[PDB]
Amino acid sequence: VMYYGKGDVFAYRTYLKPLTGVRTIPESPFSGRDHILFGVNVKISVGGTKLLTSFTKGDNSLVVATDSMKNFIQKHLASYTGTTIEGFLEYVATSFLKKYSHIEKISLIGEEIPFETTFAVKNGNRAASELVFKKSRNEYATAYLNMVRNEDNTLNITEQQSGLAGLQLIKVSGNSFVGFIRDEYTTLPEDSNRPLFVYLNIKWKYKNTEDSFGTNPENYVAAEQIRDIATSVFHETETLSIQHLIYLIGRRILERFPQLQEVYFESQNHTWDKIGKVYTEPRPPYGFQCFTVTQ
Amino acid sequence: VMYYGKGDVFAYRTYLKPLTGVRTIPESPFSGRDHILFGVNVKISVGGTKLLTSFTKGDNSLVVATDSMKNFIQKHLASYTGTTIEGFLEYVATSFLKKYSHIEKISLIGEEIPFETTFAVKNGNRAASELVFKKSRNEYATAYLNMVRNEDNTLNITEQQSGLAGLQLIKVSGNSFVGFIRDEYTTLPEDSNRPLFVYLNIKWKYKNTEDSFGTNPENYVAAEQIRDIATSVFHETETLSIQHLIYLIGRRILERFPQLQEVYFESQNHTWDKIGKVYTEPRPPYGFQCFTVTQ
Amino acid sequence: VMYYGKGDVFAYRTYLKPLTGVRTIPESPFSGRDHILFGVNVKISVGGTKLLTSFTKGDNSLVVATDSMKNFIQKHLASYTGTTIEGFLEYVATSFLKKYSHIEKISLIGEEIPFETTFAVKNGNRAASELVFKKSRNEYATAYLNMVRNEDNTLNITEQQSGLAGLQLIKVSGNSFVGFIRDEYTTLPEDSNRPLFVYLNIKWKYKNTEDSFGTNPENYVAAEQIRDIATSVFHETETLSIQHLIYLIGRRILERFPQLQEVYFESQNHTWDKIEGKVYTEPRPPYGFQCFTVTQ
Amino acid sequence: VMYYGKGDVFAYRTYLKPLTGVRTIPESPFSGRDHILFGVNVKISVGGTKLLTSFTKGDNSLVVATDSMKNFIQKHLASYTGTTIEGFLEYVATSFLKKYSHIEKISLIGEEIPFETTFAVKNGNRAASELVFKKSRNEYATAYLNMVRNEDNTLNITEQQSGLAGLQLIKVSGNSFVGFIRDEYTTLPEDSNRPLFVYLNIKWKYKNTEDSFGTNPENYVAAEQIRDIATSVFHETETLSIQHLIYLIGRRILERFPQLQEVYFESQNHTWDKIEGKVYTEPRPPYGFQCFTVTQ
Ligand SMILES: O=c1[nH]c(=O)c2nn[nH]c2[nH]1
Ligand SMILES: O=c1[nH]c(=O)c2nn[nH]c2[nH]1
Ligand SMILES: O=c1[nH]c(=O)c2nn[nH]c2[nH]1
Ligand SMILES: O=c1[nH]c(=O)c2nn[nH]c2[nH]1
Ligand SMILES: [Cl-]
Ligand SMILES: [Cl-]
Repeated sequence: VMYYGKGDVFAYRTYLKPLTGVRTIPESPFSGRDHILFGVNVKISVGGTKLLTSFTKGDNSLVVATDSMKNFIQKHLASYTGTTIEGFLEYVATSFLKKYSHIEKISLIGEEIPFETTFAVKNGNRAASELVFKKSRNEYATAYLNMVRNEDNTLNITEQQSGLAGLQLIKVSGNSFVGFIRDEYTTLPEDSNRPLFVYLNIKWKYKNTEDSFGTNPENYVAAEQIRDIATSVFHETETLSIQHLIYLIGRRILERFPQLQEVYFESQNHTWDKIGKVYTEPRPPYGFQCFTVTQ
Repeated sequence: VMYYGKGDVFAYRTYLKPLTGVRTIPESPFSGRDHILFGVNVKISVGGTKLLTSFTKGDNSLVVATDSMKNFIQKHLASYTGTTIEGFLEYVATSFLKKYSHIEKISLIGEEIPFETTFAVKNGNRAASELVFKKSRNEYATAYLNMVRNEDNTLNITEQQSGLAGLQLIKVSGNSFVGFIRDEYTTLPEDSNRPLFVYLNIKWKYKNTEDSFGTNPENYVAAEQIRDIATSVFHETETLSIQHLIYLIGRRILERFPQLQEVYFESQNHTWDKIGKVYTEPRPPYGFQCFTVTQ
Repeated sequence: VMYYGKGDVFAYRTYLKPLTGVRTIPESPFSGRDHILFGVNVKISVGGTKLLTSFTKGDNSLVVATDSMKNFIQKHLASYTGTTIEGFLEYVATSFLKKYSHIEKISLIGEEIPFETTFAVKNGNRAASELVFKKSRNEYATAYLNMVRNEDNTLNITEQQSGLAGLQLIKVSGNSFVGFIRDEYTTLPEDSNRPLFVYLNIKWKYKNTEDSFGTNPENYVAAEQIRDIATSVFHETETLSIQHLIYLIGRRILERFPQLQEVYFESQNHTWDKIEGKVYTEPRPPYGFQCFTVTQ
Repeated sequence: VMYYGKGDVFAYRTYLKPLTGVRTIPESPFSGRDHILFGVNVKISVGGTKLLTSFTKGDNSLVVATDSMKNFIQKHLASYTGTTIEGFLEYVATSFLKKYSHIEKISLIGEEIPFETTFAVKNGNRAASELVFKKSRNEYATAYLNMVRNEDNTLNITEQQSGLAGLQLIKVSGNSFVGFIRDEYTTLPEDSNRPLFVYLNIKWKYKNTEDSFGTNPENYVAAEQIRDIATSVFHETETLSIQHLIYLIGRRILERFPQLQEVYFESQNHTWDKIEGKVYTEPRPPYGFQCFTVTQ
């Protein structure tokens, strides 16, 4: 392994070009983003054989300072004319490889810093403020991109992946976990009606990477919509396990978004212990599942 | 100082009696709580001269186990027939002092564990789910109560305080900070248009402690409403400082809720550094303000 | 209430004057501090009735910017010629009130950012490095000070307290918790041999605030020595509860340090649940706690 | 992908067999582990094509409950008779695949929960306590193992890696960063004497996985020794960058431990900003990082 970079590059841009014309779906009201406030936390990693001597000899001749990568990212957010994190990452990746010809590969993560609307009384009635927003520490969209320079000097995206992270859902009834292996190590009672509490990270890949950029918004898959699919399917389903639930969420996502190639899940179980029904937090050990549905 | 207790007593109650009939205000749509899911994190502290020898002699004869206080709280959430955290704390405080006659004083904190509604498609249309909720790591209501046993053996609430914690608001324009002292220690530039980013903890006290309990919902002050007042006033105000803003929020709260005696603010400044306008996270040091408005 | 200030003012100073000349105790080998690296996190709060219109009218004429307070703290750490956080707080407080005559009161917290020594081989032997240090996220020393300006423009310290925070101690055996109330709310079993795990925050107050500054270091009480007393007493004691333990720790402290007026304890219970060798695991979140003062 | 498992399986064992008989190096006084208290946080992942219908049809017939995996881990810590996290992981992995024949692969992480010794006075002298320990939130040792079941029901380790995580080192002087690219994106000034502060995660892989278990302890590589090498090399070196430093640390490691095949580094830059004595303060959040492997 040989690479280096800069993490936690927070950047806040006001009045980015709004995202409009997004194809809606029955599970979600989402149609676009106003982009009055556009926050993203970026991580950049770059590699290339010519970086070797910066490690082996302490030769900094070919080192773009990691501090300079932060400048690069933040300046490019100022000049980005697109409408999505995915497109911003492509802009950064392309501009960076174009600028630094000794770099063979660049990997980017972009994590949304989400802000929610708030109420203000405008003259006489409540409405959404166009100035005051609430910082949310809940779920947030993500994006990932890897781009390489080929031997013929062309630039190629080798990997792209969008996601929703930090979604925490509890369904008070309509969940079971029964029929699992009962042997010498099994002390968990069967439960025909548990308040299943799951953390979800959902990530998707497009059949055609262009669709991720939002240029044709009709083909863009929004994390807001993925969220509302997850909650909708959770509501509709008499779950039989987390495994069972996330497969059904995945199938619905692929059905709603045929331009997607796959959906990947990282789930955790945080179901409370039962002790009017009252519950309490469990001990720290948490179950998890990881699973890919493909189109 | 001599007291002891139990903290992080999480308790989750389903289908608590709903809170209804709350007097509304122009800044907020709030009218009640469905209480399908009622989460609270409780801290209990108890004191009394008769506890001395548990410290000085290792005599546990008069020690209610802190583990038993957790049981006490969680069982009482199961039997609570009221509608607010404030009333739940009074129920716990009264029942505890009634049960343990060697305890002279009890202090309680109750912190809401908030859950937000989610979308589910019911047959054909999107609607709020009655089963699936989203755990929120954003702002949350709080409550505080101190109750003592008097020499004549009556029980008296000596202190009560409700609050909203963890509110994080950023207003992209319409804020200034100018005219402050410029001397040998001053390097901050004046700013006539900054994206003021403030954290708020807002706490209020009632003229009549009965109003906090929600028995007559007409007199109850909801944290949801305090929130929407704060965002509304933030929107309306060309702020001149955080100090200036929180005074104006306080005045509005007292005007809307004449049954309140005071409002107390704990604010922090997290305004981003400026570097299309792009900003970034500042260094760690944060300003703060603390201030009480009284009716 | 009315005050404002600045928090999380981290400041790292190199080559502060060493602390030496301290008085030893049986429980502790502590003999001083090198101060190659002296890290402190500072929080400052100021008050004064002349600040009212900064709230009520948005008038910043008498506002020291909280950004300026950060500059003030860090610049005074560069010029500080003493040897303790406690003395540093007094330096900042007195300088600040002298500088800003409309401020009537100032409160300061300083929390050590501790660093530990590391090994290095040089000139044929291994020894502690004078250059490379390890940042510790374990326990740390604390200091608190409040100072007011009187009507006649004199300044007075009105409260001072030192401390040790974040001490996390587990004793594997030699602890019991029995004989507590067993009623309808009791499911905890009696346990004659538990592996008591306590978090400890220990704070002390001096009879004479001057002893806190280090200027006559033989009268200073070091957080390192307080830690060592805590661990020794825990080892020595067949504990009957955390309450029992902390009273005993506080008595030894006031016995070892007759210049102290009182010691205050904030303890939390984080004892593991028991599940061949003995194995334990982390408990559910709810934690017991105790708060208790021992006085001379 | 398809797998499921259990994380944050904390487990604390008393009086595990001591680790002794290890081979020393100049950089480190490490000579073994007492194991009065042996804490580990374990994460387990399992896979197998026979798990598909648990996802696609909600059929739990072949689901080992993740709750049961936690029980499995903790019970095997009680019966484990070895001396390392690495050997413990192999014990759990082999037992689990033997128990559950439909599982084809298992991956395990174990992270040390470290505890430090404390002082206590007894029988007329002060010495380290055999009962009271201090929980450390600083660096800790790690271990990773993956094991698969072959078609013929044999089991094989397919990957093994040990490590040290959370090492936080600041060197106050004797570090430079100069000569990097200065273009339109460069605002960082050249600095010939900076107080380099690095976070280090160091992982190593053995030529022979058996050497990782402790069974012949003279061939074991201890995280404690790796730490000491890291700090020594940092002290010794006039660093020209973090990149420069970590390559040098990795070469010394592979020189000291010829039984290692490779060492891998994850470093982060957390160097303070400079603001009488020298004073520094915490930087803005963005942090540089490096990832690099040195091989024999
Ligand atoms: O949904 C679940 N899947 C599992 O594998 C499991 N194991 N314990 N509880 C569980 N719940
Ligand atoms: O609103 C503010 N109040 C203050 O006191 C201050 N100081 N720096 N920035 C500030 N902003
Ligand atoms: O030391 C203890 N004190 C207590 O009050 C207590 N309550 N439960 N366990 C306890 N342990
Ligand atoms: O050691 C360093 N390596 C780097 O790549 C770098 N970039 N900015 N500062 C740096 N320091
Ligand atoms: Cl001594
Ligand atoms: Cl040696």
